[PDB]
Amino acid sequence: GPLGSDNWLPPGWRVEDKIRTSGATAGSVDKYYYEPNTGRKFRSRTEVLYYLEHGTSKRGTKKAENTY
Repeated sequence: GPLGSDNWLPPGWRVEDKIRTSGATAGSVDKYYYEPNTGRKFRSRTEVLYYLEHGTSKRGTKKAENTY
């Protein structure tokens, strides 16, 4: 039966299996989440949860001006 890892992700959300690209500690497995709504993808559920919470990426800046 299904693992239930994406038991939270709806039909709209898609999950893809991706094996670790590392080598020293590689050998694991990490699934990704793709959102057809905006075509956004996530590597970990935590990232998806954060996006869903804000209801959008809302990516901005918070670094100092760093200008003379």
